[PDB]
Amino acid sequence: GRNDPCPCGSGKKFKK
Amino acid sequence: KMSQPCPCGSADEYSLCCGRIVSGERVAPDPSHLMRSRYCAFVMKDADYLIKSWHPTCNAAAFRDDIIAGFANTRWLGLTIFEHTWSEAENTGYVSFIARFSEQGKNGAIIERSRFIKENGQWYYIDGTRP
Repeated sequence: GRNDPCPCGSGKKFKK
Repeated sequence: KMSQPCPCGSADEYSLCCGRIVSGERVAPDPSHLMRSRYCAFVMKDADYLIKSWHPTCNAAAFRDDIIAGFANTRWLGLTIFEHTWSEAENTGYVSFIARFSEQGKNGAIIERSRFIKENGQWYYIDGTRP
């Protein structure tokens, strides 16, 4: 969920 | 130096991006443009545009004051669209986005897929779903 590629483009997690 | 890049993140000048739409000079060609334009209005606290861009059945004028009140509680920090779909046959469109912000000094992010409907050549915001 959260750890799937964050569509923000950060490449890992929405948390990160 | 004296550039005024659009708050939507288009790398274009506001006057030539979401600004001409919020001005009334240009009709939004698609749901994405409308979403972007509404984000700019939130950032620039227009409200009158936000009401004009809201689907007529929602009676936005009625909650103008709440829109204003919302302006004071949040600081917008960015918009990122990751999905867009629309069709003339459906007069319906969708825009999926992440909108980052700050509230009471605490940062946060909205992730939503908003729906837009077309009436008489114009797109209007109506609803949303967390994808």
